[PDB]
Amino acid sequence: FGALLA
Amino acid sequence: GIVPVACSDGYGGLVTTDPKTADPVYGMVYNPPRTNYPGRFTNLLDVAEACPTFLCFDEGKPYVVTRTDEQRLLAKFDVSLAAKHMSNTYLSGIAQYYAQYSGTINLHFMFTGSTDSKARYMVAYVPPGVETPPDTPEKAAHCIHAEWDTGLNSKFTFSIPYVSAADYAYTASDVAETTNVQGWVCIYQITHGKAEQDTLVVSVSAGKDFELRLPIDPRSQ
Amino acid sequence: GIVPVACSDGYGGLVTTDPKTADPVYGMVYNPPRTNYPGRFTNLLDVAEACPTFLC
Amino acid sequence: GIVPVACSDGYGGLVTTDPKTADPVYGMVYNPPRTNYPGRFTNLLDVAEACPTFLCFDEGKPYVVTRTDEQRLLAKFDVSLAAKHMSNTYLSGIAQYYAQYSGTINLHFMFTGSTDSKARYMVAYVPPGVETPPDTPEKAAHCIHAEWDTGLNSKFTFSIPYVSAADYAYTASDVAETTNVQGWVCIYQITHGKAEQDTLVVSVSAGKDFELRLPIDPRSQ
Amino acid sequence: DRILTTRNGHTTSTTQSSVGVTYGYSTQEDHVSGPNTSGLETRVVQAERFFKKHLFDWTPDKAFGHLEKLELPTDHKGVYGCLVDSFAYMRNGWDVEVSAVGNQFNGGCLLVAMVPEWKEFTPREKYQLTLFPHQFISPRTNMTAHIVVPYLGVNRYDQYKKHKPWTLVVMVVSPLTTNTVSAGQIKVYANIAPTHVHVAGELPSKE
Amino acid sequence: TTTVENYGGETQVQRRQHTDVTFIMDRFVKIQNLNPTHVIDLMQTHQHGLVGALLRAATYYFSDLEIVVRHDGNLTWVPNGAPEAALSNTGNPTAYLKAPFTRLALPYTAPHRVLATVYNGTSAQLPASFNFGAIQATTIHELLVRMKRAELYCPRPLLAVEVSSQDRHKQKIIAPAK
Amino acid sequence: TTTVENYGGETQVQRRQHTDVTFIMDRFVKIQNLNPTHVIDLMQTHQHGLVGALLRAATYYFSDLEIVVRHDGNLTWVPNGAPEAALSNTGNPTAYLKAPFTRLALPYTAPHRVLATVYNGTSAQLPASFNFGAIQATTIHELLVRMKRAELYCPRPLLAVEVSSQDRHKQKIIAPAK
Repeated sequence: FGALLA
Repeated sequence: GIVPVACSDGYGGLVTTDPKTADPVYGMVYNPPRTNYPGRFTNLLDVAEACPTFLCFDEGKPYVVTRTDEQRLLAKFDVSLAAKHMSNTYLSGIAQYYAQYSGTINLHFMFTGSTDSKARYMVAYVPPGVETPPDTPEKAAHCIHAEWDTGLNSKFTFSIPYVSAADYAYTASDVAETTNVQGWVCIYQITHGKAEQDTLVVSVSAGKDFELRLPIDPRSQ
Repeated sequence: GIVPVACSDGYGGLVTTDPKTADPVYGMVYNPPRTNYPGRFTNLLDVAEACPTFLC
Repeated sequence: GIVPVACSDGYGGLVTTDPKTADPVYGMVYNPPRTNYPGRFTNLLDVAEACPTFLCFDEGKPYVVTRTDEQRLLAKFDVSLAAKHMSNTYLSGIAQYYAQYSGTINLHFMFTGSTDSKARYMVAYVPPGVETPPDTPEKAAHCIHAEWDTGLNSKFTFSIPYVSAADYAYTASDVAETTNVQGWVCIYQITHGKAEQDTLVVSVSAGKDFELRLPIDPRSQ
Repeated sequence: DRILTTRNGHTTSTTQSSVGVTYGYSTQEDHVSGPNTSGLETRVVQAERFFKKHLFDWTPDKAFGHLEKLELPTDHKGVYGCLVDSFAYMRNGWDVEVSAVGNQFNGGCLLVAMVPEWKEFTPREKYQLTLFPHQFISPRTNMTAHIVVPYLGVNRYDQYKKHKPWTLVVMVVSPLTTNTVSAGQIKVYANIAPTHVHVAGELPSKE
Repeated sequence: TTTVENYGGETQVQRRQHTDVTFIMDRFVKIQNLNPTHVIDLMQTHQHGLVGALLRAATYYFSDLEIVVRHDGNLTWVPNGAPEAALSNTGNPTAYLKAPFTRLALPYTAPHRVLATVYNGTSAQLPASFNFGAIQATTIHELLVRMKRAELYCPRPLLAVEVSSQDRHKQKIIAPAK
Repeated sequence: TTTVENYGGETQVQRRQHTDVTFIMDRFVKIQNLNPTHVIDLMQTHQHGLVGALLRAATYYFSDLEIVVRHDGNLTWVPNGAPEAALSNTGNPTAYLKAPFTRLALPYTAPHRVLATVYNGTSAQLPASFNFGAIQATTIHELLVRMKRAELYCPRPLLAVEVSSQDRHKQKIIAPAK
């Protein structure tokens, strides 16, 4: 859910 | 023969700002590459426009508050880069090295209250020409002003317009000046609901068309 | 070597009407526009020819 | 009239390194041809890279030896062009006239023992950051190192890598420097077989990327 | 929507109270390989992961200007820490996340910033800390600040035992306010992770 | 960024030439603490001077230099990292006395890619390698430094004089006589 | 030639401009032992001076010259092989006193294809023909020589100061004050 900063 | 010349009187002296370049004495020096070094700035105003700094209020506070919930003037300050309220800003730090300016100056307001606190503020630009600043929103309403709520967006921005007779204005303020030359900015609290201990943080940055000209070295050295 | 020159006697002095221009020291100054400012005169005689004045 | 000029203050003085050339006074001198004169060098580093010179050990010896056949540190020296062990090298002789350097430095090892003597050595680069140099091969093994045998090829070469924070390093060493800034080089004898009186001659030359910059005249004159 | 999940190595942080990620000065890293390392540098990904540290307890008594700092890197008892003792030179960026958990009824504001070459700031200079990569934390808006900065400094590689380029700074902009419904105090924690970790001069064993 | 258009105004054209970093730093400034043997360190400029303060308003910088020196005897310059003893020999760039003073162009010679105005650690004080070399002469009366091709990185606080008047800092501005 | 590639390293790019023979020798150096009548001999440079030592680090050399002379009265130069008595006549290149000193360009005038810094035999001392001529004036206060278009052949030893400290030769390196 939402944004990812992998 | 050789070339005849006339050594002209009044020329040749060293001028701390002349465009001449000296003669090199140590050549062929290659310096480590600086390509892609982070954080470079090429113009002071690029920084001044992107990084608002805090205004200075009552007791060195970058914010204003209020206990009563009636209409009241929260703060009033001179529209001068030499104003006390601006003394700790980056904009004023930069401006002190220039004799003149012109353009927009941006004020940023940030509400730090809890979710259960709401407030309605008003900011107005009072041009020069009046003896004393308006003490109430009613009187100030006739001036260029903006009013706003504190909801999901706790931040608000207002532009102080450049409005003077001349195309430029001085950055410094002369001792002769009784009433500020560029007018005042007034921040009122129309009213609030349970926001007695909550504050409004104010900061300032340069506007898109803000401009400084004529560099000077004024500080006492 | 370098360029040989002869500093000539009698030249170089300041003359209140010489055509020389001094060296600039403060650059890049842009001045407010003056285009279309009313009442400009470029020659004294233009004025003298269009505005008679009273004899005494 | 004639050309007006401004004799500028601060210019014109003689500078021992200026690029100006004087005015000739005796012309048309033809000199005997020098085409094809043997042994010309155009760059000091070409020579420094092709002619290793001897390091200076214990008693002005360009070599190290050992009586015991156990693991032992044969020699340890500062990775500095001002190191005592380098004091008699051509590289240091050249380096003294430059403020900074960077690049590879090559160490050459030559075994002078008889055919009946065999030995196994190890050389390691100990970067700055440790209080004292490793006294045993075991400890030094974790550093950049090389180990080798003495057989038909009695010569071995090892490159001391340039590893520092800055892109350049000083050639001189300041009195403030307690522990060497560029680390140490350690030469160990892993073990040997009947090589008690046999020696290992060590020399140094410049690496392919060794570089010196910023000439100086430091010697007391 | 407003829910951010950051992942560094085998560690993740899912923040629901996020404003976004602020990248300081640049989004790219100056070539990790330069002439000062003679191509002997390597990357140690096993060290690029989160580690925690408590900064301070934000209370109503702390007024404007109260400043807390954490110079990076700090003592690390993990893989990263091992690197610091095994190599002479290192370089790395920082993925920083700071959280001040209270409740929507607390008021007040905190300034979270990453400062290059820390120096003790004077009361007056504090009004300009926004000149540095920062983000604000205000209970009504967010409980988590998130900043990402690259490596920098006069030298391409550093010796962290002698110099610490980046310094995390948290300052009270507006004091914490409390209701009968709010929290009494807010504990500020930091979730930090080194980035693009490179080592260079391998040292000997201390035994 | 907000503009006056929000309430019917019109944003004008701006000429930021004078706030250009390279331009503003490009001028001569004094260095007050002098000695017969002096190491050129830009941090020796006055902290409130036009250039001194702007320089300190940045973390990292780079620039070549141009200097003016009024001295007695001959002037000798030595690059960054050179032994102090070298200043005594003519092999190094030496300028022979020519009134009223000597003006030279010096290149950046530090071993670092850039220098800093503040350094958090040990080499308080800044590392010794943060210099543009040293100059020496029998006597050095005055020294003017000029930053050529300046580059500034990572801005830091810059302060105006603090105000006590509680409203505006007033001071005598130039005006005609009579 | 070995490189750091042997153990995983990477050889970098090098700029050898400063170790170029022509460039390095191209600068003014002093000559200390002076007389009203002086024969220009490059071996009169200091043995440890930047140029003096580098010159001695070569067996054979060639170069034109440029000199600076601070003198009283007029300066007269005479070519290699000229009778000493000739220095008294104006027919030879003579420079009339002009403060603060005289700077001239002189050509190599030796009868040999090249000169030497060491000579094993008789013409210890070097042959008398190893000179760039002679100069004369009422009084010669200072003399600076400069090797133009220098060429060096057959390198010889070049030594650094010897070390006693048994580890490193340490000396005061320039650094900021305060």
